[PDB]
Amino acid sequence: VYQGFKVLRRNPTFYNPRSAGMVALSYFAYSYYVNKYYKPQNSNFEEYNSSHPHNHDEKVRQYHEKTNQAIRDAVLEKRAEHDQRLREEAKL
Amino acid sequence: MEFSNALLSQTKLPGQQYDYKRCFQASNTHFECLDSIRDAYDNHHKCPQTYQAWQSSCDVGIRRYQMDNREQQKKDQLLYSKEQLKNYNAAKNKEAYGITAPKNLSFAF
Amino acid sequence: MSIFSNIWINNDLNSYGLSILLLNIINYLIVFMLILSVILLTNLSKFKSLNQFKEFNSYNFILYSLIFSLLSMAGIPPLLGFTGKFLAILYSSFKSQYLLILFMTILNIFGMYFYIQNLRFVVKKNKSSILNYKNYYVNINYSITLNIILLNFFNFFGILFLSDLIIILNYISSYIYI
Amino acid sequence: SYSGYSLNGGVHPCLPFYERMLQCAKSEALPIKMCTAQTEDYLECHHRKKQYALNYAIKKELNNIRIVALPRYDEENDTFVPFSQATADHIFQ
Amino acid sequence: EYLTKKTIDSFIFNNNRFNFINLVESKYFLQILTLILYLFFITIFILFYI
Amino acid sequence: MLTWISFWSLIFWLILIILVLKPKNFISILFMSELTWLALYCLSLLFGAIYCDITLLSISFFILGVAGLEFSFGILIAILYKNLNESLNTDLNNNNNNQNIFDKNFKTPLEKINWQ
Amino acid sequence: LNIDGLHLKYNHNINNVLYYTPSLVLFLIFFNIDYFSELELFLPLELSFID
Amino acid sequence: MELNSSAKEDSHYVGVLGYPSQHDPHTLHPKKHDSTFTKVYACRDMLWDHHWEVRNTLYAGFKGALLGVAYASGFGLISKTVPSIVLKKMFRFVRNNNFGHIRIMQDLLTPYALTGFGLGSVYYLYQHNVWENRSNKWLAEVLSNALFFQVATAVCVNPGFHIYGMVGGILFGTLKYAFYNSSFFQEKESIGSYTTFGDLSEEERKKQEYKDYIQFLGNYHKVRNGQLVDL
Amino acid sequence: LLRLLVSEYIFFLPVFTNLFIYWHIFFKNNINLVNKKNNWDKSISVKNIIIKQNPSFIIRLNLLLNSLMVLYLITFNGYSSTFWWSHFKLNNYSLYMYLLVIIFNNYFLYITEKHIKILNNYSIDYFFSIINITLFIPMIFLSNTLFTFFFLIELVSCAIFYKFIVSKISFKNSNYKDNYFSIFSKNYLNVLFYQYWSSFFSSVMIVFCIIYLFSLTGSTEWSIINFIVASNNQINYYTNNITLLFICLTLIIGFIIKLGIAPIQLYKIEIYKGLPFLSIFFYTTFYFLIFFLFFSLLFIYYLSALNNFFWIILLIISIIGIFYIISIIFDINLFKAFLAYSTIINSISFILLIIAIIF
Amino acid sequence: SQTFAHDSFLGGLNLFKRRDPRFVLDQGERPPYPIINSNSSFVDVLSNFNKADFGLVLFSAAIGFPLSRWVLKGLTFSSLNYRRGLFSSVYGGVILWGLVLGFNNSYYRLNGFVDNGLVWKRKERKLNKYDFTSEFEDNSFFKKLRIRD
Ligand SMILES: CCCCCCCCCCCCCCCCCC(=O)OC[C@H](COP(=O)([O-])OCC(O)COP(=O)([O-])OC[C@@H](COC(=O)CCCCCCCCCCCCCCCCC)OC(=O)CCCCCCCCCCCCCCCCC)OC(=O)CCCCCCCCCCCCCCCCC
Ligand SMILES: CCCCCCCCCCCCCCCCCC(=O)OC[C@H](COP(=O)([O-])OCC(O)COP(=O)([O-])OC[C@@H](COC(=O)CCCCCCCCCCCCCCCCC)OC(=O)CCCCCCCCCCCCCCCCC)OC(=O)CCCCCCCCCCCCCCCCC
Ligand SMILES: CCCCCCCCCCCCCCCCCC(=O)OC[C@H](COP(=O)([O-])OCC(O)COP(=O)([O-])OC[C@@H](COC(=O)CCCCCCCCCCCCCCCCC)OC(=O)CCCCCCCCCCCCCCCCC)OC(=O)CCCCCCCCCCCCCCCCC
Ligand SMILES: CCCCCCCCCCCCCCCCCC(=O)OC[C@H](COP(=O)([O-])OCC[N+](C)(C)C)OC(=O)CCCCCCCCCCCCCCCCC
Ligand SMILES: CCCCCCCCCCCCCCCCCC(=O)OC[C@H](COP(=O)([O-])OCC[N+](C)(C)C)OC(=O)CCCCCCCCCCCCCCCCC
Ligand SMILES: CCCCCCCCCCCCCCCCCC(=O)OC[C@H](COP(=O)([O-])OCC[N+](C)(C)C)OC(=O)CCCCCCCCCCCCCCCCC
Ligand SMILES: CCCCCCCCCCCCCCCCCC(=O)OC[C@H](COP(=O)([O-])OCC[N+](C)(C)C)OC(=O)CCCCCCCCCCCCCCCCC
Ligand SMILES: CCCCCCCCCCCCCCCCCC(=O)OC[C@H](COP(=O)(O)OCCN)OC(=O)CCCCCCCCCCCCCCCCC
Ligand SMILES: CCCCCCCCCCCCCCCCCC(=O)OC[C@H](COP(=O)(O)OCCN)OC(=O)CCCCCCCCCCCCCCCCC
Repeated sequence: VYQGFKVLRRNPTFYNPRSAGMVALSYFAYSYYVNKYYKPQNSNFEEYNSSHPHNHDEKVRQYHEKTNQAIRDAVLEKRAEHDQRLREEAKL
Repeated sequence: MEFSNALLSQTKLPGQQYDYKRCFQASNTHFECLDSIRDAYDNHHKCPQTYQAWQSSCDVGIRRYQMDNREQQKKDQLLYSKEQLKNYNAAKNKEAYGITAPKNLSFAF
Repeated sequence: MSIFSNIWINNDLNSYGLSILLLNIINYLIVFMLILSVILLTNLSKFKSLNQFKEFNSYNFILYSLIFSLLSMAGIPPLLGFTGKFLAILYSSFKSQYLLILFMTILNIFGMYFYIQNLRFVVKKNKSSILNYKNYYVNINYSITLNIILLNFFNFFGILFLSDLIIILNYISSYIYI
Repeated sequence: SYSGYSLNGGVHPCLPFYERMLQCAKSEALPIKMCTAQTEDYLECHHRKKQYALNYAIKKELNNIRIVALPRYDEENDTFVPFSQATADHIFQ
Repeated sequence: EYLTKKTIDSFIFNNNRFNFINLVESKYFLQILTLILYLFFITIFILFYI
Repeated sequence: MLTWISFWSLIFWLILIILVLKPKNFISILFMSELTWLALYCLSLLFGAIYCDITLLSISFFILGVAGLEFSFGILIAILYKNLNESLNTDLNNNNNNQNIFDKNFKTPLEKINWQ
Repeated sequence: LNIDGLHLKYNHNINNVLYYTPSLVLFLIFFNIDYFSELELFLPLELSFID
Repeated sequence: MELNSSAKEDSHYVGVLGYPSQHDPHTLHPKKHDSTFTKVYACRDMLWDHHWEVRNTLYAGFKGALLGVAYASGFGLISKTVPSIVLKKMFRFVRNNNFGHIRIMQDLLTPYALTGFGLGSVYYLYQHNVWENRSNKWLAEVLSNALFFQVATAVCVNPGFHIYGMVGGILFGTLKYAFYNSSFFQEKESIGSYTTFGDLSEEERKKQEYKDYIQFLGNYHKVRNGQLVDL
Repeated sequence: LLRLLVSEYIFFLPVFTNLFIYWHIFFKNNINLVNKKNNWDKSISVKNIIIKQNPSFIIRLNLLLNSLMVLYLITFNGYSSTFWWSHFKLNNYSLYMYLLVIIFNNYFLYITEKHIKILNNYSIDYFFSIINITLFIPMIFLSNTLFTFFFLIELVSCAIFYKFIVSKISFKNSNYKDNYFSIFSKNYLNVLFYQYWSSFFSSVMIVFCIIYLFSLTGSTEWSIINFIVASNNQINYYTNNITLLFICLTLIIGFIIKLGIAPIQLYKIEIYKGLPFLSIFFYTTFYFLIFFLFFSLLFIYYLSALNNFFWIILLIISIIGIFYIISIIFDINLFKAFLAYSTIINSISFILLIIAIIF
Repeated sequence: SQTFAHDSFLGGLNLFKRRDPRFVLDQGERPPYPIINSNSSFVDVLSNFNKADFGLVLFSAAIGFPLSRWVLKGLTFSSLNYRRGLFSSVYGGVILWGLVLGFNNSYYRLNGFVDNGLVWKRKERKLNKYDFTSEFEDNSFFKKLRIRD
């Protein structure tokens, strides 16, 4: 930096070092809080696909999954039977 | 609108287009065959070639709309008739000029 | 929605609340148009405060047009705004919203007094001169008077013809599959 | 709208799932309940929630002490040899 | 007279004591920010019931 | 320390908070509005990259154009302030007392209230 | 406009302590839209292979 | 979004459907062979136990304190004007002490937090010990809220606004009966849904449904009054 | 791309024709005063360089082209589907909304023409702005995606800002006391400031909502959004209630700031104070018949799949607005304030009706 | 018998004759007339122009004179040259609108929406269950404005 000393005399490191440190500490604490506690809680992956889920949300999700699977299976079976009946009746 | 078949059919891919002439020709042929069969429930397997042509030519949404319209038409045909509807509409329009006074001291219920 | 041996019966028209909302919007627009036409017929610079409602104390047509427009905005029964408010309350009852009916009624009565209080200011010691002068004489616009008269007729007798407007609005809304 | 293009002018990776979901929605009379599989596949290809859950589980397992040494990969023969066996390409040798 | 009319009149007057007749830019922006933040806060409070 | 998605989602609203917080000087608010538009630009680019969405990527130039038009309007309004005799510091356009201002003091344009 | 650079004499501490610090604290506590995005170094880079 | 979901649950319907029930114990049962640390840590299910009067009272107190702190953050502190000398002294404290902002926040929010906690705890105890087993739920909610908010407005705000407090309490009680103790926008059942019990044949069920439809026909005014044209 | 079907752009021809005619005539009127007199030309009368043209002809042109558009709508035929890359929807309800907006604009233009014939205090630029607003505002109901809706509403907002800019400022009144004294009126600046910043807030919040809707669902089309939300509710796959609630809150708050509903109303009061009566006459029509109607349709038709979140937000907003205005509406002392608060009260009532409908 | 011949100068009046008050048909509903070209491009639509479209243009030209004068009657402080230019602009706009209407009529004839001279081999006939207008139209002038199978 040409005339680096004259340029950096006023603000070598920071204008308000205390405030800069408070900003850094707040950022660090908030990132720690979010990543460690808050986002994991919202994600709710601790008991994901657990055979015996102790969390109401996970139990509801598994209930939805099994109910959808049962609905799809039943409708597929019924549609297959209906198509077979229609094909049989066609050749009469 | 998530439950609306009409809007879900109105949805389409960015590059999708419908060949209405060909689809309607195939559908007319298939429905003529179905009418010739003249069964209570439309059994498409009784018209294999025309059914395949109709499926190839027409889109799923168009086919769904056509089947629903056919069901409604079948129900209307089973229920009413042209002369009956004409007479009923004429009678109702004639009645509309008069008033519907309450029936006091009824006997039923 | 009722089920009898897999036969669905629907005695409710889903595309009715939208029709009622459209009716309310149209009624408010009509009444706003009436009041604004009354204002535009006169000189605009006079009306700058609620006290200046006395400036409407002009010949009978303008005076009573303003009075009835204010009453219609308030929601007095015979006038047009009552149709919209009553139909909104009827639809709320149909949907079984007693708390919504309560809050609607609170807002309606507060707004009713808000509109009505200006009738007190409408009283003037003498007759105002709010008409623009053209060719040394006040300029009265026959076209705007005719439009105000049509709006007044509809404001007075909207209840009689409301069935046709309701039919048209329900017909328009039925195209929406909701 | 779903343009269906990639970031280099190609095809969006979710285009097949989107087409399947739209076809099912159009065909079915009860699309919400009869297109659950296709819609879930499309949502998975879009969001990747299941893979994130799998990664979370794998991270927890790795944190747990169960794995010591994975088998080496003999690339010449496209085979896997146990880490115990010594090979010329082995790092420790 | 009082418990039916003066009550509401005094309520309105006392509320208007705390309302600025003329809007200012600081109040406009602060009200917008307060709505944005606290509607979200109250909705999340309803969602969670911490 | 923070994932990019969360970082940008938070900093957009933080920028809005700064815009509201800073003293209401039209030029400063205009600069903060430009910064908010650029934050939206960056967030849209991030989401477009994540989801392979050419629409999200293309939102960039739309945001740039909208921001440019709004900035032109802001320049025009700031210049119009002079002809309309309004201080850029909007807080000085009203007589309401404000402890946030060290030297806010207005008097009626008179020399003596009592003559006799 | 404002060539000399002189600005309004404004004290931000009053508003910072009255309205902004607690509101920001609450917003930070209750605000997170990122659902399941994972930081780099969450898993070893050697597991990723698609690139 | 649901308010008070647990209380307004159809246990029979969820049981017949197989839907998970919010009334499950939700408890931890550490094994007798588990570690001492595991046994100690398994006690956290007490913090989930809902039949705990003191836990519930502290829960309500925390809710009230949070609400009061939010009110102070949003409207109360900004509306209240602090003396210039006091502001200067507290700013000097911030300058002369690290993290002075935290202590200033504590001092400013202590009144609101404390009053909110007290209001929440007292309200929970009031509603639970009294009005919990009344016959008319709507009337009980209205009267309880009216009295509580009347007293609260008389004490916290001003004794001269107790009538407005009572009116606001009546309104809040009606709102709470509408959207807290009742499920208007939180429906978890289809309208008209039911369950079948007993060994009735499908033919018998269809015959009964036909009879029900015949009865339902009488609802229509035209058929009941015999005012239909011959179609 | 091999074949460009006429079905993709048939509907754009009338609007483009109207735009061309409007702008060509506007440029001709702008350059109207230029008429060279050749040295061999003879003037029957001395030219009157001072001219103040009445905009009655502009208003009549607007009425004529609106009537032609009405004729096009009446004679319109086609299939119910989307055109031009699924960005615009073409169905009976949307076309009826377009026709209703056009009819109301035509009637209001007729009344405005009569008023202008009565007295002229408005320039040709004012009615050119009105022409642009009338041409571009009914196209909103043809929006098929939130992206195109945002762009159309931004264009309409720019047109309305143009209309406010071209408001008359100084009048030749009968007050002869202020000839040599400075009188300060801040109404113009207040209107411009509040409109500009409300537009900024609404635009940024709507863009944020659009970005997050794209993140949640691959597209931003109404039908796809609703289908994906309903299927997500069925499957329980995506269950970030915080994200869904925040998206809904951002959308609702953006529209609240845009419209000027009870929580944020004071800027609307200031704008009404600073606007002329004719400007209010047109703005109330535009607002109620388009902006508020689309706001209602967001909960009724477009984003109906998200009503499980919208209901609580709407209820809270309505309650707060009612309890906030109950006392304010009795503190005003201005005609413009009275009109604005009438609009606000009607908006609150319609919001309550919308809640009842979405129930 | 109910609609003017599509090849005549009055064939453009069929735009006002509609079976139902709807704007557009449903996605799947067959057009009233056989489809000539569903995927019609600009060039083919122009090639499909007809005496009906020419008559529509002529109607636009004839009706643009009174309308242009009506628009001009609200003009003041205008020179003769500017007045004539404004009249020319308005008349040209009306004629361009007529051209657009003719283009739309050609598109409709191609798609089968309006009478294109062809008829489906088998008509899909409705059942007039709801009839509030048959007798009214028969006894009134509006029977001309509606098309009935
Ligand atoms: C229950 C609640 C109900 C609420 C109702 C709300 C509305 C009420 C008030 C307004 C109603 C409309 C009034 C007519 C328009 C105003 C202008 C006018 O005609 O008077 C000036 C003109 C004055 O002439 P003048 O004094 O000799 O000379 C004037 C100037 O010197 C020289 O004049 P000029 O040269 O400058 O201009 C002459 C030209 C001036 O005319 C105009 O420019 C008209 C301006 C308005 C245009 C919009 C009209 C829309 C009509 C449709 C319905 C909606 C109405 C919305 C109204 C409010 C919108 C803000 O005159 C005309 O040609 C007038 C024709 C009017 C009929 C227009 C019909 C258009 C129909 C289009 C839609 C068709 C349906 C399509 C379906 C699509 C399906 C796919 O009046 C007359 O010539 C007759 C006056 C006396 C009779 C008036 C009869 C009015 C009947 C109204 C029926 C309303 C619908 C039915 C009832 C619905 C509820 C049950
Ligand atoms: C991520 C975004 C933010 C990043 C950081 C900021 C940078 C970007 C700024 C732009 C964004 C908007 C900023 C607007 C500022 C408004 C005005 C203002 O305050 O600034 C002017 C203020 C004065 O400026 P100045 O006049 O130039 O400077 C004069 C002095 O030099 C100044 O020095 P000073 O010492 O006087 O000032 C220190 C300043 C900054 O504060 C600090 O010194 C650092 C604070 C670090 C947080 C410590 C709390 C514990 C963290 C735990 C984390 C891990 C938890 C894990 C959970 C696991 C569970 C399983 O203190 C405060 O702001 C006071 C509040 C700080 C405490 C926050 C407490 C939150 C939790 C409370 C929950 C409820 C407790 C109930 C009672 C419990 C009793 C047992 O400027 C600064 O000092 C620099 C800016 C700092 C902004 C801080 C904003 C507050 C957020 C703090 C972190 C929140 C963490 C939440 C998650 C964890 C919860 C446990
Ligand atoms: C209003 C009811 C709801 C209140 C909610 C808030 C509760 C706070 C927490 C509990 C406080 C415990 C009691 C301590 C005193 C508190 C009060 C106090 O200090 O105030 C200052 C002053 C007493 O302080 P002091 O003069 O310095 O000396 C006090 C001695 O130190 C006194 O000390 P001492 O050594 O003489 O001993 C006093 C002994 C005396 O024990 C008793 O006698 C208490 C049991 C009997 C009372 C039961 C309640 C009333 C039931 C009847 C309800 C009737 C309603 C009918 C409605 C009809 C419909 C309109 O109490 C104790 O020391 C036992 C303490 C044991 C621990 C309690 C654990 C509490 C945990 C929660 C703490 C909360 C912290 C946050 C609080 C702040 C934020 C909200 O008291 C008052 O000003 C109270 C004024 C009461 C009204 C005026 C009374 C005369 C005129 C008659 C009016 C009739 C109106 C009837 C209703 C409306 C009809 C239209
Ligand atoms: C590329 C260009 C190179 C050439 C540039 C020119 C070089 C020569 C001049 C450089 C300095 C500028 C002139 C200063 C003149 C005034 C001297 C003075 O007052 O003191 C200066 C400064 C004084 O700073 P200060 O504290 O007064 O800063 C506040 C300034 N005011 C008062 C205006 C608000 O000395 C120091 O700060 C020294 C101690 C802190 C140094 C920085 C520590 C943190 C950053 C480095 C970390 C390194 C790694 C260790 C950390 C952990 C890592 C894992
Ligand atoms: C929009 C609708 C508005 C509704 C307005 C509601 C009115 C609110 C009035 C609030 C009054 C103040 C709070 C009262 C709290 C006590 C209520 C109570 O005990 O009733 C519960 C019990 C609980 O009832 P329950 O629930 O077991 O049985 C209800 C029975 N049926 C179904 C028939 C309704 O109710 C009653 O026995 C009284 C019911 C009527 C309310 C009577 C209020 C009396 C108030 C004066 C009391 C005076 C006491 C003595 C002192 C006299 C002066 C010296
Ligand atoms: C069996 C054989 C049948 C053969 C039929 C052959 C004829 C077919 C065409 C018939 C046309 C009938 C008249 C149409 C309207 C004429 C309007 C006119 O000239 O008024 C000038 C007038 C101009 O004014 P003016 O000429 O009345 O005088 C103005 C005088 N001052 C100013 C003093 C008051 O137009 C207007 O005022 C309209 C202004 C608004 C714009 C309205 C546009 C309407 C467009 C209509 C297009 C045509 C629709 C045809 C529908 C047919 C349905 C079957
Ligand atoms: C809210 C804002 C308003 C509404 C929304 C705005 C919508 C914006 C999007 C509009 C998209 C329109 C795309 C149309 C593309 C097709 C055009 C077309 O029909 O072309 C058919 C024809 C092609 O017809 P074709 O497609 O049948 O040809 C191919 C035929 N086969 C396949 C058989 C070989 O196009 C051309 O030949 C010309 C192409 C364009 C050439 C360049 C024109 C530039 C014009 C610049 C402006 C000039 C102004 C002059 C003014 C004079 C007076 C002052
Ligand atoms: C080329 C293609 C086209 C693109 C062209 C791009 C053009 C870019 C133009 C850049 C202009 C730079 C010069 C002007 C800005 C200089 C910085 C400045 O003004 O600082 C303001 C602000 C902090 O200000 P304050 O808190 O008062 O303290 C100042 C401390 N420097 O500053 C901040 O906010 C933060 C400043 C951080 C400074 C960091 C200094 C690092 C020094 C490193 C020394 C060498 C060792 C490097 C080791 C790296 C290890 C990984
Ligand atoms: C919520 C939606 C609806 C909104 C509209 C309003 C709804 C009101 C519902 C309740 C109405 C109760 C009747 C009285 C209301 C007004 C209050 C009142 O009369 O009591 C006040 C009086 C104390 O007066 P004081 O404090 O000196 O003066 C006020 C100082 N600021 O006395 C007190 O100290 C209060 C004592 C308790 C109140 C007892 C009231 C008993 C009334 C019995 C007869 C009338 C019954 C009418 C209703 C019948 C049922 C419908």
